[PDB]
Amino acid sequence: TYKFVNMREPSMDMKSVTDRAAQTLLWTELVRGLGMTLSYLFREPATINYPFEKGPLSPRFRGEHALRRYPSGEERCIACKLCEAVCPAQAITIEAEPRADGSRRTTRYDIDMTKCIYCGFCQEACPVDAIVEGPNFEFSTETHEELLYNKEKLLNNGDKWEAEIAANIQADYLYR
Amino acid sequence: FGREDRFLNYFASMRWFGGVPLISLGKETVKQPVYIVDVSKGIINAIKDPDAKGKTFAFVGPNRYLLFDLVQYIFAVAYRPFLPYPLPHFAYRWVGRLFEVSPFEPWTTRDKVERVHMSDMTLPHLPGLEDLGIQATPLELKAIEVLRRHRTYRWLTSEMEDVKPAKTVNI
Amino acid sequence: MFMINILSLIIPILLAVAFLTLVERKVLGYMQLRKGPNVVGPYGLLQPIADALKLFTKEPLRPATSSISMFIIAPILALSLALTMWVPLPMPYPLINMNLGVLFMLAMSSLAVYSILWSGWASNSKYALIGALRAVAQTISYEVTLAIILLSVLLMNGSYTLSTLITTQEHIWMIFTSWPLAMMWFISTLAETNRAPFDLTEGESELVSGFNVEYAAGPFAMFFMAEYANIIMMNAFTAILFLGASHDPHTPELYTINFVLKTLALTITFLWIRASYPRFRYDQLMHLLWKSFLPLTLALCMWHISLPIMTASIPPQS
Amino acid sequence: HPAAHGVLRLVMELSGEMVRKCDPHIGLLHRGTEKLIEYKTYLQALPYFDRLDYVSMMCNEQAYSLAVEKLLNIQPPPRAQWIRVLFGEITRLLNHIMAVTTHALDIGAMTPFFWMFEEREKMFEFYERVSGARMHAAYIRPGGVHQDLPLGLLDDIYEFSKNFSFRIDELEEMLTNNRIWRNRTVDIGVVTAEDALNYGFSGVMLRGSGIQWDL
Amino acid sequence: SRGEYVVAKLDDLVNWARRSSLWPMTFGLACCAVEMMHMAAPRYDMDRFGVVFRASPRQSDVMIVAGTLTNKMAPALRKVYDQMPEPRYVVSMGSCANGGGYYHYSYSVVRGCDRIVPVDIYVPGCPPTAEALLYGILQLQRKIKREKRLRIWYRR
Amino acid sequence: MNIMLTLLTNVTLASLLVLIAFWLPQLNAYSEKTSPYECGFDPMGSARLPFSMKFFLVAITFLLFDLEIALLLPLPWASQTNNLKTMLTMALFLLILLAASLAYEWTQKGLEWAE
Amino acid sequence: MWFEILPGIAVMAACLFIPGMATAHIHKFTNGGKEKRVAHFSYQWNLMERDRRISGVNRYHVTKGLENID
Amino acid sequence: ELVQVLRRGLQQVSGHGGLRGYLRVLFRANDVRVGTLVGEDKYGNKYYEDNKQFFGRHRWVIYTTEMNGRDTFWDVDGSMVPPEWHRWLHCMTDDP
Ligand SMILES: CCCCCCCCCCCCCCCCC[C@@H](O)O[C@H](CO[C@H](O)CCCCCCCCCCCCCCC)COP(=O)(O)OCC[N+](C)(C)C
Ligand SMILES: CCCCCCCC/C=C\CCCCCCCC(=O)O[C@H](COC(=O)CCCCCCC/C=C/CCCCCCCC)COP(=O)(O)OCCN
Ligand SMILES: COC1=C(OC)C(=O)C(CC=C(C)C)=C(C)C1=O
Ligand code: SF4
Ligand code: SF4
Ligand code: SF4
Repeated sequence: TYKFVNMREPSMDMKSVTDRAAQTLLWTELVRGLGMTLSYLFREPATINYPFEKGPLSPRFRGEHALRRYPSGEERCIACKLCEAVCPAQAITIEAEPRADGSRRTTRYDIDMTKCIYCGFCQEACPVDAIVEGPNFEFSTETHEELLYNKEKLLNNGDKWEAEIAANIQADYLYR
Repeated sequence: FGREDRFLNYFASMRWFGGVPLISLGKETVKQPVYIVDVSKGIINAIKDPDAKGKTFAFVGPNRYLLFDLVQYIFAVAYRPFLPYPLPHFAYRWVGRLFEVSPFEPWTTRDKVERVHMSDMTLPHLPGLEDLGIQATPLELKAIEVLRRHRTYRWLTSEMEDVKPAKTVNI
Repeated sequence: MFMINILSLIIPILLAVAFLTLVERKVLGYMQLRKGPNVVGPYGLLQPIADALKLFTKEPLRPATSSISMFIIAPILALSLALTMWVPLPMPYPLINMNLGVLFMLAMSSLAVYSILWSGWASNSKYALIGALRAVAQTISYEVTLAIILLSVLLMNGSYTLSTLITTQEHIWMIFTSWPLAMMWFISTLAETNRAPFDLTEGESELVSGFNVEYAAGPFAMFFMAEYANIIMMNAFTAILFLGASHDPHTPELYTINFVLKTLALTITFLWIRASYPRFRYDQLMHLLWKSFLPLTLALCMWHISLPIMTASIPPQS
Repeated sequence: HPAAHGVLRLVMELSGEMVRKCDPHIGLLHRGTEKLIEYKTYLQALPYFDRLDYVSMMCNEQAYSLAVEKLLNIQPPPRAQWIRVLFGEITRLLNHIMAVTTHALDIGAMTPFFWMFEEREKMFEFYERVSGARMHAAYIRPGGVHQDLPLGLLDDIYEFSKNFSFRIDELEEMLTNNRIWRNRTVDIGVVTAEDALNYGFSGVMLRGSGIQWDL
Repeated sequence: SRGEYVVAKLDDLVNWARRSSLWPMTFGLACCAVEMMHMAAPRYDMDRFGVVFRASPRQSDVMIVAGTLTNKMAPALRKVYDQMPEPRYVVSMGSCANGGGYYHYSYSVVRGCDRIVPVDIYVPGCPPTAEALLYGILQLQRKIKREKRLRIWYRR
Repeated sequence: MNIMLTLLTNVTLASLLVLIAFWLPQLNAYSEKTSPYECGFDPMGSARLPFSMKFFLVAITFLLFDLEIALLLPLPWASQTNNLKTMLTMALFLLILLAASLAYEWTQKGLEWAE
Repeated sequence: MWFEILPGIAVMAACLFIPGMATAHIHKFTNGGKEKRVAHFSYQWNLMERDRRISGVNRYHVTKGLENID
Repeated sequence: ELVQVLRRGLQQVSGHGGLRGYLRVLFRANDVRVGTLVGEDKYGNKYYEDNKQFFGRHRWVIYTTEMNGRDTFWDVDGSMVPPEWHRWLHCMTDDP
């Protein structure tokens, strides 16, 4: 099923010929365009007052990474390395060993944030909800090295943003 | 001498006054300029050389030039007319003192005039660049990279082997 | 006391140009469903000051391939001519009273093109040269029609004195006697000032920055100032020519207020036109000016020569 | 260049302003995506198709997912296919807005760009609500889609759709009957149907010549 | 000292003028330039901060590297950075411009634009939101507010 | 005298602004900064090469049409003569000749640019 | 919004007001407060020169009436 | 109805605590709108809402003039919002 977009024929009678002559000599459609711009001039603009106002987001929003804990304070990560194996950009480095109490914990957990593509595959792969993408997106730096996160920085991010991370997970975990 | 030096750029910028004032026409000065990359490589090699602990080095170029010939070559590479005239020592000192009152970087100073019109010492008893594995680069191979910026549009594309190197007072 | 008059003529015009930049930005923004400058200064009132201070504290560049003498001459000529073309305008009293003021405006406006020509040529770059050639083409397109329109309109004035236009339009605006000539004159003034849809010398999407692509900082700022001063001056000339304000010798302030209001309206209409339309092709402008405007202008010149003789309405002051 | 649409080195041979020759030099955005895909699993390679055509994202995801499904001999559930087509049409809206508004911007009309990038913002909000990313979603996957729609998304999509027609009308009023726009677009870049077929053209570049084809 | 007060006030004035009038080059490479456009879109309206795109490098103050820098594109980027009159600033936007990103291990991609030009602000993300780019621009403005050129000249 | 004064004032203001622009800011000029601009790549040829003009005939025609402006400008004064019939006949004759010249240039494809 | 464009327009109008009233007031101040004379032709210039010669203070705008005829 | 908008502007001036507060909020945030106080942080940020505005302008925050160590009278950034008010202010939730 198809239609033509430019297959029409103008009328040849004296009335329409004079109408088109008047359009040519008196600039009717140009006046119409001026009127459209004039009407837009009197509308309310769509601008928001950043940073005092923010653009809307959703609980699924994928931002800065963080490592989480259990309510007891123990880390959720168990050094399974599923996130490292699934990372499409090879942005995760993990080293582990038995802890002094025999636990299975990481000794190195690094994320290169200049390699990361912020796809969220790591938090889909994680079986214990240890690594998440938080809601933060305003973490621009002044040096390249400040964007190479180690375990301490990620644990600090988790401790800093848990109050919102848990709420965002609660509102969406039933879709997963 | 180099791209950001105060040696070749200093003499090239003298064209703005119209003539080049030279004490005794620059006929009683001998200069031995050295390339910047040679100096940097020599510093690196001194760091990496264990035998150079308490040593003292003198980094000098492969040729010695009279000041007049050096300035003439500088102006020839820049394709600017050369109009040298002799200025007495006290008049030049007066001009330097006049320029010294600039709160910004002075164009010239009395000390700069003194150091420009003084010959380079010869210290054969000190080790040099060749004792650190560096072969000194002649000025004739690197002067265009500094002086092409000082040319006009008509002469911007002239090649390196055009400007006929100057005479050196060697040995 | 004459120098005081020159200063009080030239400084306020520069201030008006500086704030016309902000007014243009805000009008375009609100026509585009946004706001425009509203952060630096209340309602962006300090934006022009910041722009000027930033431009004049920035490094100006001397192109290696450029011809420095004309490279520096051209913006000086542009700004000086833009400032000069204000002196014979009666508001209601001219700073310089000329027998032939209109011819003076014609001559200096035709001289103003050489600033663009010489800046583009002395830049010694390809986009600048293309901009300068487009300037040549634009002048060839509009000049003759502009002159004939001016003569046809002034046939009812009786002279080339700009003050007589006040007494000619004491009872009725000249818009009600020569509105086709006024439409053609408005389009010709849009073309004369290189304004959209005829902003071809710059050609932002076509020529990057056009004739002033090599210019930076203060020399670029001077070209901008000359451009906007020409905009305001041309609209003031149009207002005096076709919308004649009433003058009372004992209260010229009323005339000044009315004339400034009309000029501001015309300038805002210029900005509106820029915001509303696409850009011409620079041969289409030549064809429009030579195939549509020129025959109509010749016929209307014949009509406006014949009409005063036919109706015994010949103006005085031979 | 403002009108180069990104990274394009068009070496142009001109006589005056008349174009004698055009030589497009490309590869200034060649990142070697195919070898990188050869070094990943099928799931790991999906986000590359987001960044192939960064204006038509879910469409590339859908093409890759269809290829992998054909190779796997599996069938997505009907709801996934309906979601796929819905978001493909939304992506088509985004792409056509970008195309028309930036073409007008190149010609010299700047206002419609600002008029329709707000609608683009709303569609980006739809993307982010369904996936968590404004433009690089990776939502469409060889099994179907990653997640189900949030509970209040279809209402907002309907609200946007019931008003987008007036925006299209305002754009048409701005451009379609303008004599300057016609003088700049009519009879420019004419290509015959036979040459379009032989040159490998597709999409609108065929349909503009009168060829009745659509996949 | 009176001179210190004068140079401090003049430095404040010049810094205010510079940061309140930031003109980035009309320059984009890849996906992140779309987010730059949405930054220029009516919702955010960067022009309201005094930020206006200008096509010519001679009339620009900021370079925003928005997208992947390839080995073929690097000389052109360096060349247009060199033709910006000083003072000039560079903002690195997105993973590709920061450190290579998804294409870090490729044979034809520069691993971060900081190997070619010095960078003032790194904006993370793939792509950073228009809000994130606005945050980076405002951070750059705050950094410009902190510079002390006349004071250091006076202390010399 | 007054016009000379105002011309000097305007030119001096522009020159002083140029001097301010060139002597106030800090200058750091090197070879790459001052190279010509061609969108990031080096130009192939020179900007001083010949640049074809497709509208040369229109340029010469503009030269010829510019003098009819000088012929027609004294019309406001010529309208004040006693013998108005001869004046009107001559003004119409000049305008008709100009229109006929335009028509001749139009019909022989003189207004079309060279391809 | 649209009314926040008004401050810039008002500033422009205030700036453009200055030249006209400046010229008017300077003309009045330097011509006896009576609208500086216009001489487009030689007859008006001759009238001005006669006025200046008979003024007695070498200023044309100083006007003598019937009290100078006794 | 021009008088109505004029009176609305006058009450906008009055609702910010007089001319001093009006100018403080006009120069600190470039906005003089009056909303309903939703809450106050332990750092000093105030949160306002106004459901009559369109989506995006219906919530906003007035930043504190002094956070942990620095003077934020002029220097403010979006990273100054704590996580709970961050979730509220970005419309990821309907509940403060
Ligand atoms: C005479 C002609 C030549 C000189 C021309 C001079 C032009 C006049 C100067 C214009 C003064 C205006 C600048 C001050 C306005 C800034 C307003 C305030 O906000 O500035 C604050 C403080 O200002 C700066 O710290 C200092 C600015 C001025 C410094 C002292 C003034 C010196 C005046 C001396 C004049 C002498 C001129 C030179 C004579 C030769 C910093 O806040 P800011 O970051 O923006 O805003 C954050 C954005 N928010 C609000 C949305 C969150
Ligand atoms: C009783 C005796 C009376 C004697 C008769 C007198 C009556 C005369 C009746 C006719 C008058 C018509 C005058 C119109 C002037 C010519 C306009 C024209 O026809 O040109 C158009 C084109 O003109 C334009 O479109 C202009 C484009 C530029 C647009 C810029 C903005 C639009 C203007 C906005 C409004 C401006 C307001 C004008 C007055 C301002 C106040 C001074 C034709 O071009 P094309 O359609 O492409 O076709 C040509 C090939 N056949
Ligand atoms: C969507 O296609 C694209 C363009 O066309 C609108 C661009 O202009 C540009 C770059 C030009 C501006 C400055 C963003 C890019 C990178 C691009 O991808
Ligand atoms: S979001 Fe994706 S790219 Fe980033 S660390 Fe997680 S898996 Fe790797
Ligand atoms: S973060 Fe999760 S997926 Fe990654 S190693 Fe720890 S437990 Fe395994
Ligand atoms: S960082 Fe991501 S969105 Fe930005 S250019 Fe690279 S691949 Fe595209």
